[PDB]
Amino acid sequence: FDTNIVTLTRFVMEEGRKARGTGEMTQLLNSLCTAVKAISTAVRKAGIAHLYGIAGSTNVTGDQVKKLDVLSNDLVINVLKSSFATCVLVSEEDKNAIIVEPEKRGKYVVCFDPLDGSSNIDCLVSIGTIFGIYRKNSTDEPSEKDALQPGRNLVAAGYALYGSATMLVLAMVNGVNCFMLDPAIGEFILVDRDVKIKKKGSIYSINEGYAKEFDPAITEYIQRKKFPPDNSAPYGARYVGSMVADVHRTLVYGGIFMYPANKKSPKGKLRLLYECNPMAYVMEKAGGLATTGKEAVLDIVPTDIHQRAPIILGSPEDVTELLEIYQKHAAK
Amino acid sequence: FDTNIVTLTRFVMEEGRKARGTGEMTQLLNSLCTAVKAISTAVRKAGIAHLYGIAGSTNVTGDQVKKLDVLSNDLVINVLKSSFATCVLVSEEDKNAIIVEPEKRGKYVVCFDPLDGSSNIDCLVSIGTIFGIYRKNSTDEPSEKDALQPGRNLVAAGYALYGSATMLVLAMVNGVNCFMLDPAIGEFILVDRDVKIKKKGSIYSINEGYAKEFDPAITEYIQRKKFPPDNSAPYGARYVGSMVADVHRTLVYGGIFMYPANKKSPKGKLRLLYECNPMAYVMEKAGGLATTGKEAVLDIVPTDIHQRAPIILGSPEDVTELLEIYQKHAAK
Amino acid sequence: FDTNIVTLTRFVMEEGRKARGTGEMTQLLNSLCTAVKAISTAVRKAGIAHLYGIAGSTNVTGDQVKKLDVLSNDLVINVLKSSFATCVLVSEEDKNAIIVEPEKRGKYVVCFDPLDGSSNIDCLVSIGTIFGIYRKNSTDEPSEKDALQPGRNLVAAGYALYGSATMLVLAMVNGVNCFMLDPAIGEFILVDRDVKIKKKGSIYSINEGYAKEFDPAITEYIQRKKFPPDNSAPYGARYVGSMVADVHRTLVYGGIFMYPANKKSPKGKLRLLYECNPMAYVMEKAGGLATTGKEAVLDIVPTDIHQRAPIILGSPEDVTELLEIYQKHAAK
Amino acid sequence: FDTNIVTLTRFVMEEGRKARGTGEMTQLLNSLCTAVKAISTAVRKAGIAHLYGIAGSTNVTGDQVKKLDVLSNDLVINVLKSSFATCVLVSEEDKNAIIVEPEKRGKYVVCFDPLDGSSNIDCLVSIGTIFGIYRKNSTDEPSEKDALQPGRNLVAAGYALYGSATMLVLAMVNGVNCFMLDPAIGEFILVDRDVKIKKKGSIYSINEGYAKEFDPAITEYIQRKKFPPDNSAPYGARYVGSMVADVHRTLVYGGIFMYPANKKSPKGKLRLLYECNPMAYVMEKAGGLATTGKEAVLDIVPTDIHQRAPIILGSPEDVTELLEIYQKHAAK
Ligand SMILES: O=P(O)(O)OC[C@H]1O[C@@](O)(CO)[C@@H](O)[C@@H]1O
Ligand SMILES: O=P(O)(O)OC[C@H]1O[C@@](O)(CO)[C@@H](O)[C@@H]1O
Ligand SMILES: O=P(O)(O)OC[C@H]1O[C@@](O)(CO)[C@@H](O)[C@@H]1O
Ligand SMILES: O=P(O)(O)OC[C@H]1O[C@@](O)(CO)[C@@H](O)[C@@H]1O
Ligand SMILES: O=P(O)(O)OC[C@H]1O[C@](O)(CO)[C@@H](O)[C@@H]1O
Ligand SMILES: O=P(O)(O)OC[C@H]1O[C@](O)(CO)[C@@H](O)[C@@H]1O
Ligand SMILES: O=P(O)(O)OC[C@H]1O[C@](O)(CO)[C@@H](O)[C@@H]1O
Ligand SMILES: O=P(O)(O)OC[C@H]1O[C@](O)(CO)[C@@H](O)[C@@H]1O
Ligand SMILES: [Zn+2]
Ligand SMILES: [Zn+2]
Ligand SMILES: [Zn+2]
Ligand SMILES: [Zn+2]
Ligand SMILES: [Zn+2]
Ligand SMILES: [Zn+2]
Ligand SMILES: [Zn+2]
Ligand SMILES: [Zn+2]
Ligand SMILES: [Zn+2]
Ligand SMILES: [Zn+2]
Ligand SMILES: [Zn+2]
Ligand SMILES: [Zn+2]
Repeated sequence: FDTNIVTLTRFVMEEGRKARGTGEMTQLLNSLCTAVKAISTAVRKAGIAHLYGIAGSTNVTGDQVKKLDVLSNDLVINVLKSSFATCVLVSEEDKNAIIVEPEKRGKYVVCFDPLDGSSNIDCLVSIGTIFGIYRKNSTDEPSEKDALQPGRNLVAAGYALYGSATMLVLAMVNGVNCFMLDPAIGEFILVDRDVKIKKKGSIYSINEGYAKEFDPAITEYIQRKKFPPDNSAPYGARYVGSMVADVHRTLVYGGIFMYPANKKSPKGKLRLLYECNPMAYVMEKAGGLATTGKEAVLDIVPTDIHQRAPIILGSPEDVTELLEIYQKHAAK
Repeated sequence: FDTNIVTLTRFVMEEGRKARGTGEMTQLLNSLCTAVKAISTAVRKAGIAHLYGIAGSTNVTGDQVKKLDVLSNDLVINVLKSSFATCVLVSEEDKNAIIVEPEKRGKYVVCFDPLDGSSNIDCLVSIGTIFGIYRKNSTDEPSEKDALQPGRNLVAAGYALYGSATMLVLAMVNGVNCFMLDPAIGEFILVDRDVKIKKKGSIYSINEGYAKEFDPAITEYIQRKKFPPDNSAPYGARYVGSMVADVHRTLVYGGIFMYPANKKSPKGKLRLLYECNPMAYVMEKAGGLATTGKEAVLDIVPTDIHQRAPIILGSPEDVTELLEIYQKHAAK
Repeated sequence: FDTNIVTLTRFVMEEGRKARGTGEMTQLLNSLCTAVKAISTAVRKAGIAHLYGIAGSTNVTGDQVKKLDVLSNDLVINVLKSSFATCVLVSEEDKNAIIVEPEKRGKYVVCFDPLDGSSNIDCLVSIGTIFGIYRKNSTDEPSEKDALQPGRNLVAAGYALYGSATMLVLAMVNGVNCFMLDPAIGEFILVDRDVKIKKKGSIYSINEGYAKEFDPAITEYIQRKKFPPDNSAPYGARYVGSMVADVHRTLVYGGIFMYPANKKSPKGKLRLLYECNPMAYVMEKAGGLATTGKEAVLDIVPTDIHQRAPIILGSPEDVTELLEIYQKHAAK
Repeated sequence: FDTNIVTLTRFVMEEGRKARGTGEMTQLLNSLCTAVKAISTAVRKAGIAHLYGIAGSTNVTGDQVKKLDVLSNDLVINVLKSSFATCVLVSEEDKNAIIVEPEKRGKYVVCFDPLDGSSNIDCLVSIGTIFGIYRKNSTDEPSEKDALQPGRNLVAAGYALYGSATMLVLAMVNGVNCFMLDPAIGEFILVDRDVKIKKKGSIYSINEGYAKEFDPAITEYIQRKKFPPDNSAPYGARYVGSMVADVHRTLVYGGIFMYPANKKSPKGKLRLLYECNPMAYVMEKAGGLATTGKEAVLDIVPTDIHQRAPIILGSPEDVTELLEIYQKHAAK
């Protein structure tokens, strides 16, 4: 049997032992883990519980809200508040930032996507929860501005993946580690230490249904993945449709994931605060790259908690190849 | 609480009540359900249990065997034998058919894929188990020939999907029904009755990495999905990479799934006995279509338990559109 | 991993293979197993689900009904009906016998106690479900009379024990076997084969709070267990308070369990149909004995589906010792 | 669904919010909760996992060690060390105190019984885990002496009960609260707030098999419980055999539990450090009493980490009644 179980709690406590912190990061992550287990359990039996379907509302980004978006959002909001580790919260499901009541205030600002992969819920395909954590910079009263920090300022970011197994991928200043949920004891156990992405992959991931709207650079790159100029084997294609799933595969298999800007969407579709930045952080800590095609995602200074951003991430050699193409097409 | 739980066992027993059978179909399905729950539990904690990785072997179709292929295969083989409902078994993982020992012989022939979606195991993307059940036709001693029946002879077929939730999709002569696994009591509960696929979808699913090998018909169809000649909205793209996941989404969302024959693979990649036929059966019972591009999958008389077959399935209007293109290109 | 799991279903199917039955016993037990798992799951989280407390009613035997009695009763009634294996049902919670509607009729009569150990529910002490199964003897329309058979006519009996682990103890014509519920896959797995009770134990079990009402024989026996006339070590005492728990310990540890008739209760407290008979059957098949103090429990021909009966059971040498005392005191 | 789950972690963090502690008590309890869930899961499937049986050793108190004692002991020892909240550990299973290595040292001393109720493991009757927590008093290097504190110095104590449901009963300076384990998400949820024991119960709990060794006071009290001098109804008897189970029932139902000193055991059987003191603390915080028959358990200054102590606890009026009897018999 276990007897010496290596949990996310222990792992996090241990590494930050000689950094003598306040300890609230641990409180924060422990809290998030509780909500993640609750979301997982609900998702695992969503049909029997009648949790599929719309809630009857639309969020600021214009998505039709689902029952599971509400359940997961409430779950995350409640546990984060109770953690005594947060002050400002940003969620895809909330029009404005949520200022934590004075009595339960902590030093962290948490941006999160309660349930990523909306279109894949009803078909039982992988979905998840994405988060990014910042330290409140200002001395002012906590406000929405505290969430308007560039991703390079993240102190922690990651995601929960409700796939064939539930995984919690956590990135911090020194690296990325994967923790898998043990359903029997409800604990996230370390399974992959210091994850590093391949320098070059052999899988490209993008929705080719938008081919008519793709810019010449994306068009050229895809054509190149199918018809290699050097006659190497063409890349395989994979597109689950849920950002969390496609990014996770990219992380452990290598390759590239793309949700670029197209002729109808100047800033792409994915949201910078709770989708792009967290994944960008994970990628960089794994030795990968994350760009919009013209600048590093983590360097963007946001002006809107719900603003969108194009994103191309994954193996450094793959991303760089596409950046070279963008630059080749760069028109003044 | 439940109190009146509608299980797969009850559901199956009830419908076939006034058909006064021997009752072994129920025994068969009950047995398969046990193995499916065992596979699901293992998959849900594969990382912690060290179940990821190769087993150190290659099957007849040339796939590198994984630890989970072995575990799932053994699990399925053992429960089916113990069911007293089978005589001949065909598995992707076994070179030859397995003849059930006389003492435990039943009247059914079961073709199955213990674990579908090999490439997606390590990245936690949806995987599953596929099966097709036939009644032994001959009076001869049970043999591999008993598995060489055309899919139109199936009396039952379906699949287990280990996705965000575990689902058991079962098709029989009168229709398709979905049952979701309730982790707490280990029972498959009815969640979707008499499932019917949309006449026309808006999602196409195929690995576009093989574009250089696609025949002109597949090439034309894809181009048509991206650039509609009538200026309707282009179809969205989705390709999880695991047959079971892509087919399931096709079933409940509508649209089309393709794994065609290409310039390097005359008969495509997917196996007819335990991949193509079962899914083809499910599709037809849901009012969908399943073709190779030139003939109906279910009408193919197999000559090899491991033979391959091209497959195009899903919404009738989508499949028909592609068939028209194939016929347009048909060269004598 | 498992791969060759030995379930109650398989075990039952296998032993009765060369007895060529209709197969409905298996259907019956499979059904009962589903309800047992549902009861277990509910019990395991009764506090969180607010399932503790009275329902607001009294049964024929005068017990105050609990929410869990209702939940478990409904669960058992529903699954048994759906099994197509029963015709008459007797439950501690139903005033009169339940005649199964014609369409779902089977040949079995099932007497059951949906939830045994009422006083121990709120304190989280072991509780269970007890059942006894008879074959309908008559040719008449099914009626309450069909349940009025002496326990020696049982073809199957046993109990579910919701203790530190959930166990299903099943006795049939050839012996007793224990099956433990595997929470992960929701299957009862064989753990103890052909259980036999010790010829003589060293534990006596009875509620000594009724000492003022005990007959001289019970009084003498207890005194003898505390002050052995031969100076052997006195028996240890154990009285959980739930029949199922005390009887189970008696079965695997040996010894004796008593709920005798006292000065205020001529027929004791425990009910013959769904408490005494099933346990008496289990005991005898394990090589134990079960008496009222004057006659064998299994030989009593009941006149009331809810009648009570004194019961003394366990190790043959222990029971016989007490019977000798009863006979020593026997007054004409 | 949940969405606002009230866990032991949250509950503990919240109450001690305005006490501005180091926060290690929370770390300690969180750690203990992980081990408790692991023990529970193992216990729930002990038979299938082959965890029943002896380990092949004897502890200082002379008990034959069981496989589950080892598993639970290792589990508790490992999590407590990893908590960074302890310095000295005392376990029924370890001859000497365990001094936590400098690097993982915390300010707490934890006395614990990894698995209580040894005799009841094989029969599936309720078992548990008992603990008592002290703050290191001295300034010296941590040593076994740090565990030799009187129970009145406890800052926290409680127990895990692996019964029909798993409960974590926690007592601290201001009171007792019960938390039930939710198997689905592996979280202890608050179910009973500020538990208080009845002033007078109607159940007595003791092993009457030792009647030949009982002192006159215990003898008189028992006789009085069976034959009330005022003709009130006699108390009911209950004796599960596992301290944790009997004490828990005493707490929520009221009444009295006894494991007195007898003619052959001057100090009774139960151990003061990890059995008597913790339960005594829980009882007092619930408004109950706990005595040896001559002095308060919590006032005893231990001289041996494994010393034994008689114990009588429960409803104040019941305990006081017995104390009066002891005093009536008090011989100089
Ligand atoms: O304990 P505190 O004060 O919350 O902060 C410490 C944390 O900072 C980091 O998130 C920085 O990446 C971790 O290294 C560490 O757990
Ligand atoms: O009970 P038997 O004899 O195994 O066969 C009956 C079965 O045939 C079918 O599979 C035909 O599609 C079901 O309708 C039914 O459960
Ligand atoms: O399959 P049927 O017809 O229901 O009856 C067979 C059963 O009878 C018994 O219950 C007799 O004790 C079992 O031996 C056996 O499973
Ligand atoms: O957080 P620290 O420093 O470990 O100590 C605080 C704790 O002391 C107590 O255990 C005292 O009973 C709790 O009130 C509280 O959680
Ligand atoms: O259907 P599309 O446009 O390809 O969008 C897929 C994206 O939608 C999202 O669900 C966000 O709305 C992401 O998880 C995912 O990558
Ligand atoms: O990588 P490819 O060639 O697109 O193959 C995907 C197919 O491989 C399989 O795993 C079969 O080997 C199917 O589940 C799936 O549809
Ligand atoms: O409290 P008493 O009278 O000892 O009764 C205990 C008996 O009560 C029952 O709950 C039946 O009502 C049995 O499970 C148990 O053996
Ligand atoms: O068998 P006995 O002597 O009554 O002992 C019971 C006691 O034994 C213990 O298991 C301790 O060894 C306690 O849990 C329990 O109360
Ligand atoms: Zn959305
Ligand atoms: Zn998202
Ligand atoms: Zn979202
Ligand atoms: Zn394969
Ligand atoms: Zn496959
Ligand atoms: Zn396969
Ligand atoms: Zn009752
Ligand atoms: Zn009962
Ligand atoms: Zn009852
Ligand atoms: Zn012990
Ligand atoms: Zn103990
Ligand atoms: Zn112990």
